Amino acid sequence: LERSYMELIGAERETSRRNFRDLSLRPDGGPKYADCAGGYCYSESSSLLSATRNRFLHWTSVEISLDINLVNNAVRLRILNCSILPGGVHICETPNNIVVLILTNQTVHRLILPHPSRMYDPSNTYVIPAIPGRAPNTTASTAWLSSDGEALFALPSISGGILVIKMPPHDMEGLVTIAELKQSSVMQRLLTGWMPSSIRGDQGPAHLPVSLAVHTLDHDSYLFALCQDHKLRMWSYKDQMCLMVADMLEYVPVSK
Amino acid sequence: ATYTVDCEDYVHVVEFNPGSLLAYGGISYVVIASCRFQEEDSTVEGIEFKTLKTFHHGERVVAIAWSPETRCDALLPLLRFATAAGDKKIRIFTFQDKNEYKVIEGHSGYINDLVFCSPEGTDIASVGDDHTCRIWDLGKQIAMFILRSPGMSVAWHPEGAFKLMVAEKTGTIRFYDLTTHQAILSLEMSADWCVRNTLRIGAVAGNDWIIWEMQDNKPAHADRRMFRWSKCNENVFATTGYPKSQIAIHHPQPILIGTPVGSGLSWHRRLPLCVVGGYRKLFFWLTEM
Amino acid sequence: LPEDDLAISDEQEPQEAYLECLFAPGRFTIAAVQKAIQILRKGSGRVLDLSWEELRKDVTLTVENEIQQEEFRQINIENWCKFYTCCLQYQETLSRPLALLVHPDTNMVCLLRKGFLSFLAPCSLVEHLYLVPAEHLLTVDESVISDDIDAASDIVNLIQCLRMIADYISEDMAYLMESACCHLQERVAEQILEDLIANDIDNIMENIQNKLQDTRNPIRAIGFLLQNMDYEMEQPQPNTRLNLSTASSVVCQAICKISATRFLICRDLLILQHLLLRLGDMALIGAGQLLHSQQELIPRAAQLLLSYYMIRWGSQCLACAVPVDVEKRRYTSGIQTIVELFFEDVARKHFPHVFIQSGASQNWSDLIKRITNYLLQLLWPSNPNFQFAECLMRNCQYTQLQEYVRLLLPWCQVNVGSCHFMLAQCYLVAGEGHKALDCFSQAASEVEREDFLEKLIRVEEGESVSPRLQYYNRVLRLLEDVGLPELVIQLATIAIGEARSQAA
Repeated sequence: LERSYMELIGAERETSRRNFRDLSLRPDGGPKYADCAGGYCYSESSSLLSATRNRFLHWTSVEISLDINLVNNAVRLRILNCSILPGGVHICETPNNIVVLILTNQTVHRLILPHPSRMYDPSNTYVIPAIPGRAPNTTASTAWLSSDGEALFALPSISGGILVIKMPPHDMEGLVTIAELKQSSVMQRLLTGWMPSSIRGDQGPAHLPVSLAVHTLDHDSYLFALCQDHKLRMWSYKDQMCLMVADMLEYVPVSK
Repeated sequence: ATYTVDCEDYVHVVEFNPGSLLAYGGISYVVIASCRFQEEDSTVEGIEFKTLKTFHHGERVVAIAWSPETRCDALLPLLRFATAAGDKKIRIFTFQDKNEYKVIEGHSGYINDLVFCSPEGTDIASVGDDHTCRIWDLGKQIAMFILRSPGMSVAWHPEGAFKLMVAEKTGTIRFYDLTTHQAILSLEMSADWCVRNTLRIGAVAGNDWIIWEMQDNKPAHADRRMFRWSKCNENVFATTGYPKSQIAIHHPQPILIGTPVGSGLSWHRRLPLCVVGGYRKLFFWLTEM
Repeated sequence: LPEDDLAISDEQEPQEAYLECLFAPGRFTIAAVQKAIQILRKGSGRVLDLSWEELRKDVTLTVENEIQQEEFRQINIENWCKFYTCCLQYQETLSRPLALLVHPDTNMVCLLRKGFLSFLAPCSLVEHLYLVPAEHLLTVDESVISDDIDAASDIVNLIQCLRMIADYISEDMAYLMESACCHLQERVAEQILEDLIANDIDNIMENIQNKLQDTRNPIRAIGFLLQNMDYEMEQPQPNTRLNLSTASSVVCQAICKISATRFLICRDLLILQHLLLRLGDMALIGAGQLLHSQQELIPRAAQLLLSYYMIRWGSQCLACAVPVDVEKRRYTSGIQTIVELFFEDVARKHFPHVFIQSGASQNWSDLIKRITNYLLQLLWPSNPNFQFAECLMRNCQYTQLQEYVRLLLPWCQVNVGSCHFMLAQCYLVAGEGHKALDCFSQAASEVEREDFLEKLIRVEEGESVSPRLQYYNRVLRLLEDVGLPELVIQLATIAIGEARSQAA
């Protein structure tokens, strides 16, 4: 036997007792009303006690945030020199506000959302020296805080690599610094394979991050990652080193 | 052009069809006026009202209909009315006697409308906010029928006394045959009949209006107040703005008349005039075409 | 399954029916309808600055303008069908899922689609019975008794008998039954069968009679199922009436799905009882009762008429609500439909302590179970429509109150002077001053101490001063306040004739 779930559907259209709130960052069919990649965000009140009860935002990528919470309205943003890449939106919480990290096709935008009044300095525009030479892929923000913010970016082509951006919002109106992370996997447990093949400028290496996820237990700051050669990797944010690896069973997880 | 008379008390206006006389519902009761064709200037088709007399009841008349039983002798008018009173009573007046229908048997809500018809006997139909339609047969027999929602209007099939129409506030129009099975047909301010009942109208307060030539049951045509039927012409249709005084004649959109507030209005027995009651005045308007 | 047809006239003409069937499907967004309007016209972003009702009018007017009695009806139906298909086609691009996120503040999994948001719910008993098949209903392993009659196999046989008789009715036939069932509130079962059932049933009537006769005690069985379907120990009570505390929009859509499935099942029960009552069979007539003390299908039928009434009321409440041109229940002013407004009046959350249920084990799901309750658990409390309609009236929702006026008069046991006093106020607000008087004259408010209705306060302020002539004194003042000066005076005279209070 098996039980059936049922779903409840709500249309992402304007609330018939509210309206919108529009923003442009900087000088500007199926596209118009059908998203390419959205996500939800939850700024939980165990970490973010100042948001009591925490706001549940919906983000759809022209970039629409709807409060799907037990609270209020929506906001929208227009993004110069389109579009927001799939997975290019990331969210984490400051002790008094919610921050959106957005990549377009090769610009980094840092948007603080004034959620107490938008549903009832907001944007800083950054160009990152890694981006002119390498394509962006996935992002994970380690932290977004009131006066700071730190984020992890993976690149797929012409070669794989992992970038840390560190931002000071309130120092000199948003200067930025880089840290290059070598993915320094000295050993791996279990199986073992290594084959780094290169020919054309269009290539992906073995150590390309396929997927990654951030983690916070008390003072333990860690990032988990999966490589193209199927390595499960444990990256310490603090030391910027790979503390542990395991090599998986081989199979083909490319578009074959 | 028009003929105008001031009036002390005013409510509903009916014209005598079941013959050149007019009844003004009022707070005290009903004033009877006479339509006189004469004009002393020898210009004809100028029509005056003579206020013959005020009938007294002591209660407000909301709705009134004449009976065919009315006659005129050598000066004395023998007149019979089916009336609606403020205390939710339907009465039959002869000032010799007054029939009362009230009590448990009567309506316990506002009575929106009443109509009279002639079989081998006489029938009074009435509809109320109590959610009932009642038939009164003239030995006294009564019937009480449930409506789905409050009955705003009721009218008997012209040339066919057994069938009637009820308009419920919800918008259901029902076709009732008292003699046969009660709910013969249904359709989804007032509804009324037209012609020899060859047509059915249905009028809403948002001003949408349906025309049925009683294929499927779908309305043949529809346009855009409360409908008041031209007695002779099926296609000529009258509407008004109660709260101004814009009166529209529809069959394009003509606005023929603009008077103050308009209480109630009706067509002359042969169609040439419209009688209009305003707050302070009663009026004959001639319309041609 | 969605079905569509012509209309004789009960659920109006096709234009109105297609307009509701286009605005109401849960596979609908505004942007897809607006894009479809562009195909039958031109335009683009200018349709965004239109009100929802103006958008309904532009769609309806656009379809009517193109079409130039039977061919006119057929061509008009086809244009609406083409428009419905085009709206759905643009919309199904949105049905693509993009991601799935769990939220720990809520007990919610959230599905992200390309322009629709979804959440997962467990199915109710009503949803499980509505969907096919009969075998899958019987495959549910018996936990409250053994593999046996009280499980119940005999009950599950009866609910599928109900559903088969209901599957016979067309949409035209179903609409005439709706017109009848609210009006129905005489010896109704005999007449209701003759017009509605007898014409539209084959001689499957013999097959229905035989199967009902074979089953032992079928009245007890389907009465116990009704109790399980209107089932929303101490633990059960705790899991029942959950604790009194976007959320509205979400459960409005759930209450519509649950109301529609129940609305069929409550009708289906009535249809089978109507079918049983006009059978010339002694054995089946005897199976429709406990003999002495006598309890027939007549007591059961009354509860079904009441459940149908409350559910059909809630189904109507989906469509409408008019705006003007945080503690104080701020949703009330800002809601977009009456079912959402009805939802929010019933607000719940499991986590807060309940003053009147201190032993309860500690909002979306909780609130559904409680809205479903208030329709189903009746005792001493006031009529549900009357309480909700008063809340609407208090928030100045006169058109919505006017729409539901007919429902304030229903079955005689549920009809009270407070309901009639509300009819009278609604008629005053909507300018129907004559009908307002008729209701005020027939019904008396001699309910001086009823804390529940904010509407009674104006009567009660004088009842604290004075005694029963105060009803006419109140209505006298109310009609002064709306400027109806013939009717005011009569009540002042009634108030003296019914009679420090004299001086006042």
